[PDB]
Amino acid sequence: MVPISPIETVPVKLKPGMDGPKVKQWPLTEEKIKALVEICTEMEKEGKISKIGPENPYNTPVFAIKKKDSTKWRKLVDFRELNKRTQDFWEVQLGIPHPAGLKKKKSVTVLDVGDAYFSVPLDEDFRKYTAFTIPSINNETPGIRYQYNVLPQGWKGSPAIFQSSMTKILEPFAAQNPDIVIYQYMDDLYVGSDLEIGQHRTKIEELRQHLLRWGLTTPDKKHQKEPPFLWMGYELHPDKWTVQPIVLPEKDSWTVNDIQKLVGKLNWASQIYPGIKVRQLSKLLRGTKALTEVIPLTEEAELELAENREILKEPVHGVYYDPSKDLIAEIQKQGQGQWTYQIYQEPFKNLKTGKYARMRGAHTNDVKQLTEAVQKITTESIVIWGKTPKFKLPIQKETWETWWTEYWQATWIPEWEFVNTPPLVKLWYQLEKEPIVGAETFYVDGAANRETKLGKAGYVTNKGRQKVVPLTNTTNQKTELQAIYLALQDSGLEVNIVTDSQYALGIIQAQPDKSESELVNQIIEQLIKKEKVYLAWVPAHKGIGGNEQVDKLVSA
Amino acid sequence: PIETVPVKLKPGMDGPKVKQWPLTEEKIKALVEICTEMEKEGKISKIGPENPYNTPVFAIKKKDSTKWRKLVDFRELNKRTQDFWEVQLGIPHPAGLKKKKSVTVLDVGDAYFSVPLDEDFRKYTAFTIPSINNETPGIRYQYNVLPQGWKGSPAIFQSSMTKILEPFKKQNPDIVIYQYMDDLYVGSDLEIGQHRTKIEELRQHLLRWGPPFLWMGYELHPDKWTVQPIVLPEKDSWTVNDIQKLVGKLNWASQIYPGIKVRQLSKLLRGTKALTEVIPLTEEAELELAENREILKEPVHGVYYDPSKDLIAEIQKQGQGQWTYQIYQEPFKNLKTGKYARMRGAHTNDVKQLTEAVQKITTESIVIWGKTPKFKLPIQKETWETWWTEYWQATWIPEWEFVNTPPLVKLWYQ
Ligand SMILES: Cc1cc(/C=C/C#N)cc(C)c1Oc1nc(NC2CCN(Cc3ccc(S(C)(=O)=O)cc3)CC2)nc2ncccc12
Ligand SMILES: [Mg+2]
Repeated sequence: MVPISPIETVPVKLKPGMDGPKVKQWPLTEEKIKALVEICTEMEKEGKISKIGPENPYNTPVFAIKKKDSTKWRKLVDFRELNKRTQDFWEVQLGIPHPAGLKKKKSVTVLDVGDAYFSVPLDEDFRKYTAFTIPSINNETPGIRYQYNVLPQGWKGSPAIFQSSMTKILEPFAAQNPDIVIYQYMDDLYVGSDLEIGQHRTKIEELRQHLLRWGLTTPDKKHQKEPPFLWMGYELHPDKWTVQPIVLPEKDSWTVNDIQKLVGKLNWASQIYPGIKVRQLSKLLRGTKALTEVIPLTEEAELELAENREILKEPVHGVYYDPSKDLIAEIQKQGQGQWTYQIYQEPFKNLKTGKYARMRGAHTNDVKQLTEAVQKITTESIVIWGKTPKFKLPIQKETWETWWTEYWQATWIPEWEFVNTPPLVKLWYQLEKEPIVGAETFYVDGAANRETKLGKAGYVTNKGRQKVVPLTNTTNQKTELQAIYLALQDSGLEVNIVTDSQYALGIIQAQPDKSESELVNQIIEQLIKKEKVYLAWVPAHKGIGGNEQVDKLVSA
Repeated sequence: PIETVPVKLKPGMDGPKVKQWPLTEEKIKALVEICTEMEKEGKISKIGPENPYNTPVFAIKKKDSTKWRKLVDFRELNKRTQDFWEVQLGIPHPAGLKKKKSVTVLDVGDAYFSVPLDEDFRKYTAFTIPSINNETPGIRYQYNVLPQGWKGSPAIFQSSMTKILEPFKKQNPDIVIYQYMDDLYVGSDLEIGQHRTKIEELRQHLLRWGPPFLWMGYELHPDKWTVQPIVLPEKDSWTVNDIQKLVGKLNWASQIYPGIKVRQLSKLLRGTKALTEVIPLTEEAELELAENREILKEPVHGVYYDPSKDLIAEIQKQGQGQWTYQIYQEPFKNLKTGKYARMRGAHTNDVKQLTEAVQKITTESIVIWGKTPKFKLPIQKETWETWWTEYWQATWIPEWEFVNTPPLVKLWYQ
């Protein structure tokens, strides 16, 4: 007998106040009972479970289920009640590595550790809560009562405790063998190195030797599956990675779950297939939640989808990360609030790709969106590589400098350089900081009757130019914008505009270059055509003449 | 120190469960070194998956120093930790501090590590050193001793600290000492020369009576802190535009000050005049201007600090590296206003300047009232939240919200 170290127990509690499960065992057929008795007798011999007396008052139902070609029965202990009552754990497997962060390894071997799983003991004070009962034949004897000694499959804590237990066991081996990497995914351990095949298998042997100190028998994962590993939706090849094949179904009638799966696939594909777009397809499913409703395709979705198919025609792959090389991120504007990017170390060999879509909102501009794309990539790059990439942006250095020095908010973009890749991001208008000498001054105003929805918008100028337009189905705020719009329409290339509209100022000072309000869009289009616009604000109802004059003209 | 102090969360409140945000490789490496030593010294221990709580952690370089410092973001645990009256119904915040001619700030947080933490509360101080790209399990730890940044640490340590200070205090009856979180504020009216020596006299005391960053001093002169009253221009020729801006600013001021009038000034804007036309002021408009100017000199009336209410700090980017700010509890009742320029290190970095402005304003707030304000930051949340930790140099962290629509009022503190 070679002494083995015990695996340290994780202490476990139920959620505060709650007691353990007490769920009735269902009746079972004579055949299922016999099956369960044999299964449980075996597991009992293996130490997995123990027979208990009648004093334990907890219970969890057990079931017997058959499989198709394996004419075996299998047991299922339904721990759903127990899981509802079990404390929360730290789930160390939340984050999945992204393949583009991984480092190329000359050699990787796989080890089955599912057998080591049953060496992890369950906290003795908790075992009582795992009791279950095999009903007896013809219910003429007391049911056989058992509780777990090991982490039960299907129990809330088993993944976290099993993974924590292995990690602690592995820690000294990893720390003292820095030339290898070890990764656990479910019942398998992956060990990679850049050692030659001979020196690699000795590290494997040494690791087996280390595991045997806790009595863990670990042979090679039987039926060694040739590369690539199929893992978390990816293909991990030795020198490249990609998403598992993406095939977009040919359809005549597209329903709302057809497109959720389609945008899911496209989103998943976009981490490596450059230029994927999903705005038009995503737009088609705003409010519906009946997963069977068929939606007609906008011709802009058919165009977008067909574009996606062209991108998906050939498989593409990403390279793994080399920490000795630089990290570079390149962004292109695609239109309609859509942005796409590539991250690479040497040109034409992407580590990964991705996309960004504009936030919901009434007014927006390209610079803000580019800035948001940059922050998204920055953060994703911190996650994957622990550092910020250098950016290549389709915005001239002077555009950016003008934007951020005049923008009312603090803003910042990390180290970057211009790349001349149209369409370029630009400022479409720049308001004046001072009134323009010799430009006509327009005093604008608008007003609407909240009941009738009838309004008026217009202006008066220092040259005696005047206009009032009657409007139907409008609001104070819309008439205030309409008045500014009229002044832009009716003035020369340079104009001073005086308004009392805090609403219109709030919008225009936000510097949008596009809007969901068509009137705001018309205003932007006028601003682009001007040479100089100075927009001045004054408070309403203060006897500011010109303002006062047109206020009366529009108030009916 | 062997005896623990019983501490509990507020009723019906679990411990914090805050996600660790992603960290750069260099900050991760710094934390691994720091926590390895802390672990050797007993300050923290590894924890198991049966602990589900988490508080974010990161690393900073304090002002003008080489070594990384661990900084735990205990804002969530602080608000969940019971209110404290450790041995006393409360310390009066010293109104004397803001009047001293010089205040030096000491990082005394290392002293907390000599007091053990209540064994039942330790679980709630759990934190995670993340790995890059989730490649290895995060390193999980909890505190065994009073942690830096935690609200309870100065509270529990306050008995032990009053005694260390006692010989120094009864020696210097006119030296004002205030403790806020991990900081010690030490104010004297004497001039420079004596200060660094007296502060070092205070430093030695803690070494004799007991540190990585204890050697440093942050020097402040609150007696020279300048307020920003509201100013009206003085001009010999007023354009229509000038008068319009003036009437706007005065109409905004009339919400703060009684008896501002703009009738006579508005009367000059009669007709529909070109913006650049010079309007001579009538004497009755000049009188009105003079009266308003007089009103604006005096303080705002009915302005009182209410310790039950939050302090609110608004900040405006004015361009060219200038920032204005106002601290208040009720709108239009400013308790303090200010302006900053020439934020060193950041002439081409908005967010770095904003981060330093936030730290200077918080420092002013601790000194004047003994607490931190809730900020209204002129920045998009995603920009701020990506970058501020790169420029953070204080051992506390205030709360903040974001302003997305441009205030008209930036104009009237220019
Ligand atoms: C070791 C490991 C395996 C998996 C598998 C999942 C499944 N199912 C997943 C991860 C995350 C993982 O952990 C880490 N992986 C890596 N790099 C990867 C890069 C891709 N290759 C693919 C490959 C190469 C060679 C062969 S071969 C011998 O020719 O047959 C066959 C396949 C494996 C190693 N670097 C790491 N660095 C630091 C820490 C951990 C790292
Ligand atoms: Mg009006």
